[PDB]
Amino acid sequence: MIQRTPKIQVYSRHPAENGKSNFLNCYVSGFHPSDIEVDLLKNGERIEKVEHSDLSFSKDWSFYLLYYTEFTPTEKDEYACRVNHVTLSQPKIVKWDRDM
Amino acid sequence: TGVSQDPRHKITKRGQNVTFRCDPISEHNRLYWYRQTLGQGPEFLTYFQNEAQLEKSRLLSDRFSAERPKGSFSTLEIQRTEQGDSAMYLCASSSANSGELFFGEGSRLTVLEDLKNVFPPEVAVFEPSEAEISHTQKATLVCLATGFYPDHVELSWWVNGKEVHSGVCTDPQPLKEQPALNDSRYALSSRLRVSATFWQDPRNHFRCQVQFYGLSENDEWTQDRAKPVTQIVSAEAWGRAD
Amino acid sequence: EVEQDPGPFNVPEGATVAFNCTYSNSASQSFFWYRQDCRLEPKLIMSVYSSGNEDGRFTAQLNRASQYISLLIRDSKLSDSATYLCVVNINTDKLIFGTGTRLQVFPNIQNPDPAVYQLRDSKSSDKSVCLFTDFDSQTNVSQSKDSDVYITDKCVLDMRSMDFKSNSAVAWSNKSDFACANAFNNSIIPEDTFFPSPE
Amino acid sequence: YLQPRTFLL
Amino acid sequence: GSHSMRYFFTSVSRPGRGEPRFIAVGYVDDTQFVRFDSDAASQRMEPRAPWIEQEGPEYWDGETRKVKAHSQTHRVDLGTLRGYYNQSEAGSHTVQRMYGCDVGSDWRFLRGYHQYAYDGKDYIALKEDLRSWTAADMAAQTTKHKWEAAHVAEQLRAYLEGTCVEWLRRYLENGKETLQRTDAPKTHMTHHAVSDHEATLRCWALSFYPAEITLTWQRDGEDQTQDTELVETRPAGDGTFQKWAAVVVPSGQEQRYTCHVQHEGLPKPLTLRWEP
Repeated sequence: MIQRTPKIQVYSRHPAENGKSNFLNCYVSGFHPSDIEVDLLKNGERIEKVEHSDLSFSKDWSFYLLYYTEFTPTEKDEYACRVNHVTLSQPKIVKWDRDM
Repeated sequence: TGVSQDPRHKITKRGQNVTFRCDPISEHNRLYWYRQTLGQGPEFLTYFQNEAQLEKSRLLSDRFSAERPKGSFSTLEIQRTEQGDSAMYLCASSSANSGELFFGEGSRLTVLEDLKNVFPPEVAVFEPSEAEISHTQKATLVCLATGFYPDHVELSWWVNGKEVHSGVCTDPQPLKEQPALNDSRYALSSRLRVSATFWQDPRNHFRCQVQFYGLSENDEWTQDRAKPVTQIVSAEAWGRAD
Repeated sequence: EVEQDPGPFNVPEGATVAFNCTYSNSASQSFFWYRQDCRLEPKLIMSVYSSGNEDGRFTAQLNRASQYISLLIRDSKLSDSATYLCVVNINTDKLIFGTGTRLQVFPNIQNPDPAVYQLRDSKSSDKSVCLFTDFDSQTNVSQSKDSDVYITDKCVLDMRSMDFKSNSAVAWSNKSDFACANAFNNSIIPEDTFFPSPE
Repeated sequence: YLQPRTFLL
Repeated sequence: GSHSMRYFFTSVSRPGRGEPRFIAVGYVDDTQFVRFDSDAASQRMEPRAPWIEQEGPEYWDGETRKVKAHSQTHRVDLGTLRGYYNQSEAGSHTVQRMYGCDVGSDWRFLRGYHQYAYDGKDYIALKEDLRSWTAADMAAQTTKHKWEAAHVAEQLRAYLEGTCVEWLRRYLENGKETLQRTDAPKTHMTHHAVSDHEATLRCWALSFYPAEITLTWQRDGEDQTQDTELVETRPAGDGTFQKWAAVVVPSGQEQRYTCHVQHEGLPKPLTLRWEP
């Protein structure tokens, strides 16, 4: 076989202004096999209403999904992406960092 | 090697169900059911790939159904048969990578309102004319299968118990006796032409042989004359120097 | 719709015959010539690709632009006699036959010897039959059945051993009465047709 | 518009 | 100016009599417009653009028949590759298939694609010339034979050169402002820093279409790969795409470093600088 570990980016659709409606994006890419679990987190709990693109791949034969949700970013709240794959000893939690 | 269908002919009474079997070439994944009525080209019915039945046509009613339970042999099944169903039912195995169809010899279904009309052939051989021999030094035997229904028979020439085609002609299609009549039985002529020297060997044996395709064992019949079953009707003729 | 020349092609041997076929959808990607003997199944002649497919006497091309495929039989042979069937896929994998183009190849009778002989049945003259033979291909045969007189059209007969080919037609009557030099009176007989002094 | 013909490996 | 139709196919085997996962998605350029998914409970080709929704029950019934044909073909392809490699009943394996056309500024151009991958490696692929195959291993060499002997190559072209282009063209027309727009990158820079004698510079680019884009980074007019943290171009999910390019610099040396934003929908390349 070939196995490849997910590459995650967590980010906002528009530039994030506190208390203004945006879309929180988690874009996993370059993984193989295609079986992958992606949770969107608010303060370490699970966000329930989350939607994903249909599985596709690149020019290379490695997959990419975009998990995304309605969210309203605040100073206080913490938003993360938790990706699980057969290539990970443990699930991988990537924090959102607007300031970048 | 090729595709193989059973039965080759079936006569059925209007409103009886029939079931055509097909055993294709193993290696070809796809299997096609077509249907031909005399004069038109083959109409698509349905195609499989392995056990899966991907497509079937508008033309295939409720009554018609076809399985291919494993990747292998398929059956067509026509229910409550009507006269309009009467056609050659062609089975073809097919490459998926090319689109090559490899046909069996088909199943002829003739559907009739009753079986009374089904008659086997009378077969007559007619010896050459001395006129023909005194002109040509060639001798034409004529063979005459008359008054059979329905129109599908197979006529062959057997010289000394060996079928030969060299110097034979058979009518491409049989011949309505009463062109005006719907019930009209059909008639067929054939010709074997040989050297007058060959006809003038008395130790030379000619048989004209007509395979009729009629009714089966399990076909229903309580009529005074003989049961008109699938039979070989032959006619015999010997050489003569006079 | 796969469309191809409706009209039957009756030609003599040596002749060159060309079949035309066209398909409606540009979608089709698979193109075929099948050949079918009268009372038998269809057989593959030829898969049709753009490069000039050159068999023996057979050559076919494909014009995707004008969605048109053709067939050219070079030296017509008696054995080329069959319905030639154009086939393409339609929207899916599924394969769809045109209605077919019938071909009959006549033989070329170089020394025609038109004749009408009478023959008698091996069993006790059950009937009486007449054989019209050795005539020229162009001669057409019609029949009157208002006495109950049945007639069979042209039928070619090739003595492979001796290279002799001969047309022939049969006629007969059920009733005691006959008319053996009056059977093909309804057809256009060759001027020098031989009705020999009866035996 | 998908390819009308499919092929096996 | 160039465009593309492309369908992407993903078949995954599921050990022990389970029917495999099958996902099909159709892209025009960088914009998904159809999907099939064995999992989902429609079992039809579903529209995923709003401009392909106008197509009538004919087209949809049409695509559905083909995608159901494609699905069953890949269920079989799986069984076949399991055979070729002598792999076992108990593993899940993955066939990926991409085919489609490219057109030019012309719309009457050609580059044709039709390739496969088994379990993440390439398997067989139609070369540029469209008459020849490239076969990874022996197992693929088996398929190369079958597909030469069957004239598969020449059959493809009739679609790749023909109906592919025709329908690509047909889609670019109806797509209108969606498919033929060239949304420009809104660009800026940052200075977050976690050191005293170091500093981080990020060359942002948001809200641009199509996806393709070039974020060079030059020290005094000489490109620099070293320290240049570049992320995959990512979708903003609204239809546009995002890409940033970072470079770590020493403190008081950020007056030297300049960005370079090339994009299709720009009049000329946009040279950039940090601003107090």
